[PDB]
Amino acid sequence: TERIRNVALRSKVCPAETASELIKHGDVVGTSGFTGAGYPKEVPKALAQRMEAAHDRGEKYQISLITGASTGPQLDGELAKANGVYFRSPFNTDATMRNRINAGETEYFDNHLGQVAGRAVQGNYGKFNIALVEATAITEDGGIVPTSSVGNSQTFLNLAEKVIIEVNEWQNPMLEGIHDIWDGNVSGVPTRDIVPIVRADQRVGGPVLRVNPDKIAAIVRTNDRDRNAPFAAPDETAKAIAGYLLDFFGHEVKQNRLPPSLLPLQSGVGNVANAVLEGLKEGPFENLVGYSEVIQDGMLAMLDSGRMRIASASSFSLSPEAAEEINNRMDFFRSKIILRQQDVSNSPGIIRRLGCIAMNGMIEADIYGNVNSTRVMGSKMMNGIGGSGDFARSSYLSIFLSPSTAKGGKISAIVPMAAHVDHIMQDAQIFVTEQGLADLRGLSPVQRAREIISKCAHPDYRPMLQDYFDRALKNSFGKHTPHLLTEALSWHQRFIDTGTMLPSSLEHHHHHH
Amino acid sequence: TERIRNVALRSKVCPAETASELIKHGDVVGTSGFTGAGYPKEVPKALAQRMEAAHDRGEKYQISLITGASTGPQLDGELAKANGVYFRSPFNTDATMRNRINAGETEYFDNHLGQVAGRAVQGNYGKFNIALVEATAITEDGGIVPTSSVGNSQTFLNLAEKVIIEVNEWQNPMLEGIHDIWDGNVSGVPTRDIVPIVRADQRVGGPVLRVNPDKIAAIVRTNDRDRNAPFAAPDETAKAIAGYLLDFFGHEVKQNRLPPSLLPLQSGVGNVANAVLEGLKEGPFENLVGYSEVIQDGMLAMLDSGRMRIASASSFSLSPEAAEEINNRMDFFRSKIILRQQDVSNSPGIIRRLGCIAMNGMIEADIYGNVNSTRVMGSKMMNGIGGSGDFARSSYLSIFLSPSTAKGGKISAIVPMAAHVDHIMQDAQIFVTEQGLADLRGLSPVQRAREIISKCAHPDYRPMLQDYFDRALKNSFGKHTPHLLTEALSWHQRFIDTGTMLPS
Ligand SMILES: [Cl-]
Ligand SMILES: [Cl-]
Ligand SMILES: [Cl-]
Ligand SMILES: [Cl-]
Repeated sequence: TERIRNVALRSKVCPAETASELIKHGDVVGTSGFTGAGYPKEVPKALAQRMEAAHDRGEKYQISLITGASTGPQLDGELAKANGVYFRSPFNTDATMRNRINAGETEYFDNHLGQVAGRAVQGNYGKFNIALVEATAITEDGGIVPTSSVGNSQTFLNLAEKVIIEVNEWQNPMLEGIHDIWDGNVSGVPTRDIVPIVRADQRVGGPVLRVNPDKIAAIVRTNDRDRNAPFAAPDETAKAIAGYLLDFFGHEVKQNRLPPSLLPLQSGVGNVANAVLEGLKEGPFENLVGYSEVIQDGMLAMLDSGRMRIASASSFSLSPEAAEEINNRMDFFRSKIILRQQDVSNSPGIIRRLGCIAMNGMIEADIYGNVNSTRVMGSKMMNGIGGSGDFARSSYLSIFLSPSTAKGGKISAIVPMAAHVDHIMQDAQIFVTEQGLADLRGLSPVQRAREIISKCAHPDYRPMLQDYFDRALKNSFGKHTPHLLTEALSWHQRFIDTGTMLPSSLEHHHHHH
Repeated sequence: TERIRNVALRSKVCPAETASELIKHGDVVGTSGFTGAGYPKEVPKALAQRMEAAHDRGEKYQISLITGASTGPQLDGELAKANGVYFRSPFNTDATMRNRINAGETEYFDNHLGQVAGRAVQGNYGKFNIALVEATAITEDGGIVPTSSVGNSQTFLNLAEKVIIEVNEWQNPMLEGIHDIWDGNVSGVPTRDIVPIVRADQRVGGPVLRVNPDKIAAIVRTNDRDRNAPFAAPDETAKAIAGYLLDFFGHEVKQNRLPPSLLPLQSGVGNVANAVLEGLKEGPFENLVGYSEVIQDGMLAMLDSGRMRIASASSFSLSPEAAEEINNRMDFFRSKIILRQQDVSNSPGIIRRLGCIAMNGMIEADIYGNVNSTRVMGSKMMNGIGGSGDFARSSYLSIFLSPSTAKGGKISAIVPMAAHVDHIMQDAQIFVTEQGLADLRGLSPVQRAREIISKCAHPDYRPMLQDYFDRALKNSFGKHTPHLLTEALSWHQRFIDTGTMLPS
């Protein structure tokens, strides 16, 4: 059946190559795309080819690329291969784009996801020349039905001088109705509207993105798949982490500090999250609710069983198998899922009101429970802060989960001092590794260190951590948050120099004695 | 006139010593008090005396002390002298207590001020045994009229098993009516209520704290003074900082990025804030609105001149001179000021909705614009994060302001790497020192560094910072946020070793 139900707009249909010509060197381009879902695909591929051709002739051709969050090979990948992006925000997971960022070839700033729309409207990224948005369909009155994510698309459509729509027949038609797009002032000029969400299953808007049809310069018919990353199977480390967390939830319930239905749940993606979702499926809890950035594989089963009653997100983050499950049963799942603008899914006011439980990953934390989510050795970007700050700070409970080591034991995830900080002590209450769980509620920094070192640190590193702390307590400038500035970042430099944080027995180390 | 207007509650009046005996070793005690205003005074003194005697006899006697924010010598001071506090939260500025904290003798955690109530209700500090709250009066129906701050007092009254009220005759009776206490669920069990505030001047509650009178175990008649802010005027450094900020506001308005009346304003206390407020009083922006934590001298002056229409806060921080002024004209100022619960003044949902402009101080920032608000050399507590994070992250514009150096030039306020981080890059858009203003909007870390180093750093330190950055760009593990880990914290260590960040 016809996906473009507004007859007039059919006249704007053209090839991807032609559409890409609308995008000029220097342009600021806002696109759909969040957790590898719903980003434009064919126009960026064509743009990349033309960029490379220009470069080969000594002609400059680069854009500023602002997204919802991560995209995929067709967008971040192709443009990065072409060296076609001078600035990128707010969140990337493509390896080639990451390499451009870490080489300084692409300037990058990872804004809190829930804040991106507001900062865009304030003009922080400049004037938007293009909005490039993937659609499932265009309605009779010209509404744009998003695909597998909402992200920042409404904001980009509002701001952009010209609009290009990719109508993707790969995307299931029955996605129409799953989205909730509000015309309220969430990220516009103050005073903003109250975002009146008081339950995770509440709809406040309608099913379509709105745009003046006169701004639509091109529509491209496509048929291409999202990036449905392979299911990250939980390993025994992930299962141990989930076990400690689930035991903790169980205890909170028995102490009446959580209801038996817990509270609305947010989790980052990865095998730890997968392990947690598997544990919840088998746990004693009931009537669970998701209020998160993403819909993950493990939710589909819980929505199917009835263990989870509703899941709110801005995007899908599904494996190929889960994507197939939801496509064959979209009629059912559409009734169980709400996809929102990311400035709503990640709204601090709503997150706090609902009392979300935030569960996020990390690169490392220091002994005082400051968390690095982004910068390896302090300087090399991984993905970005994403919505981890939106959720950590606003949550009823902020939980960080990670293996206690990385790189086959050569890195400790618990260090004397984080090489970069994304989440301060005040934004992290519970830490979980395969070694155990640290409950830091109501503790001073020194008390936090005692819990993190004892419960979370790996046996290969705990004595080294204890030694640093003990000597810091004796010698630190102040004793409120003891540090030895001469060696605080020395484990990181040891890794840089030698490829491991484990000390050689060929030199003196205080913990060896 | 009689301050205890509920006739029956008069029967609960007793001496401070007797009231202090209600407080036991190990107790969690929640008190009034914020920015040196409205904390209990006489019961803590009596408690401290008894604690010292107990200790001398070999008896343990310590409490957990949870407040709104800072208190004064009668509370933090006396209890610290007595070594009587095992845990303290969320914000202290008393020197004796600070010394206890920095010696490891009192455990301390500086929670975001707007979150303290919610964390207390969740049980993070444990069961509240006592609420000790200063009052201006008790009304005929048993309402508790707060004094010079609201803070967390309503939450502590809700939570505590037993309540002690200090009714202080020193406090102006005309304070009654200035407070706005909401009966809704801001910091209680989820799902919380929507707070219907959509304008800074909107009152949504009543003038009194509510408490079950059966929980009132003692009422103590007191007569003692709050602390005052300094009178001292801002110097040329603070004035230069204010100048850059005011010029910035002007340009924003001209570019239609701010309304002619700006947006609701928040500022921390200090010389720089005073300079900004003084600048605003004689400035071109009319019909200003304050939505802040505190009412300070300059804030008062603008309400007077009409340049500011209304000021919302949780507390007062006034010089003796300004206190005299407001106390002589309370009827007027009462109509211009709203004192709210700190979980409302500091609510991120409200702050973002209103689009506040946040203006905060700092100990230091690094070249990438991460800000340390709290910990000198990374380990020695100054005051605490306070509400700076509540506001910085939620604000329409987050601005940080500071002299570019301290200790007669021996410390640089701009460093290669902050020794402790309270505000991440994402939470700081604008930096101002007496050297100039760095606008970091839309910039990558390397771009941020160029601006901070060139605009904000003192000339004595700028070449050193540029040298660090240039060498980091060449030799850093990654180039997205270049660092040299061997020397990132070396300026701090140099200060520790030699008393200055300047090389020999
Ligand atoms: Cl809201
Ligand atoms: Cl806490
Ligand atoms: Cl609200
Ligand atoms: Cl920005």
